[PDB]
Amino acid sequence: MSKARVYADVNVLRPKEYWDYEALTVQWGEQDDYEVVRKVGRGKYSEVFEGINVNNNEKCIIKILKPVKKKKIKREIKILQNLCGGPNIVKLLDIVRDQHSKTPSLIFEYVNNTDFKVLYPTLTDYDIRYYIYELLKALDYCHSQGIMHRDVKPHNVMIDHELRKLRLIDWGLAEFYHPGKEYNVRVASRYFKGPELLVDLQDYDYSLDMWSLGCMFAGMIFRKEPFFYGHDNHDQLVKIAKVLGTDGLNAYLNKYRIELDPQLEALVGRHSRKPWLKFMNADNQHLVSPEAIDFLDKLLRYDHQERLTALEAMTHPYFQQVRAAENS
Ligand SMILES: O=C1CCCCc2cnn3c(NC4CC4)nc(nc23)Nc2cccc(c2)N1
Repeated sequence: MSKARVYADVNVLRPKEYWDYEALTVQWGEQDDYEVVRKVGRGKYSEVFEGINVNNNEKCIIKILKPVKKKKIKREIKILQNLCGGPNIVKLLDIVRDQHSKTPSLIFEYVNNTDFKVLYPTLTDYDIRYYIYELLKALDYCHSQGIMHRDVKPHNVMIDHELRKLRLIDWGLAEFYHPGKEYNVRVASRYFKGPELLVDLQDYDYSLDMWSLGCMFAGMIFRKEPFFYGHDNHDQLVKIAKVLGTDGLNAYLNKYRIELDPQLEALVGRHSRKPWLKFMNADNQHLVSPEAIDFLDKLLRYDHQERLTALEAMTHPYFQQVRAAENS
């Protein structure tokens, strides 16, 4: 029986309307209010376009949804509404639908993002500390609001490097946290899935996002995108084991009385733990400070209960300069 070490009773103490997203009655706006300029992205659940609000002539992002169940769509919407206004949380501006097809679109604020594949390599030591701190503000906020993002990855972190503005986007996989509830482990993305998902531990919590965050952080400081380059879910777990070592994995599995599928156990095998410094090189040396390593190490732990919470992460000495600059 696992539960979150923080914010566990958030949804318990709030009115049922807050988390009972299926009781949501969607209020639709006018679909002609937003004109499509051009496609900018996509997902297996939608098509994303740069658009313009015909009212104020301001930019916006139009996320057109592919056939999706009523329940699933109400969840994303409710979550977006519950979080609207929080630190660095993407803003849902409108909700429209095509009358004939019933194709729904979610209208969001626009961010002049730069492909992380091109942006990250240019980020300075301080830039990394800065943006990660900004992302942390978003995570602690949603967690404090009883919500797990469940899909943290560079692709869901929009960044306008010029304005140094950051937004955590796409809450399509997010869920409300309820103590003891068993969730679907088919969430998050390849490379960023936490061990709990890879070993089928369903009663996970906000800590899942902290593993994803750690993967992101590791890729940034080590200049290796992605950090854990695995193919399928079994392989993804093996890639983690060859770094963190199988001892931690075994201890982890034992603590939660989890038994791996025979085939998987065979693939994982036996591996020793590889120090984080083994990943340092002339390409990333100017980023692998001991503080960076200490922070990373406290994020990438098999045991989700051992990981730093977002609140704790923000106070780590690694961010001391970012904070000092903010508290002034
Ligand atoms: O949930 C969403 C929509 C996010 C809207 C926020 C949002 C804000 N800017 N933005 C940008 N800016 C880039 C064009 C300059 N791209 C995407 N989303 C967004 N892309 C995108 C691509 C695939 C999926 C999603 C979003 N997912």
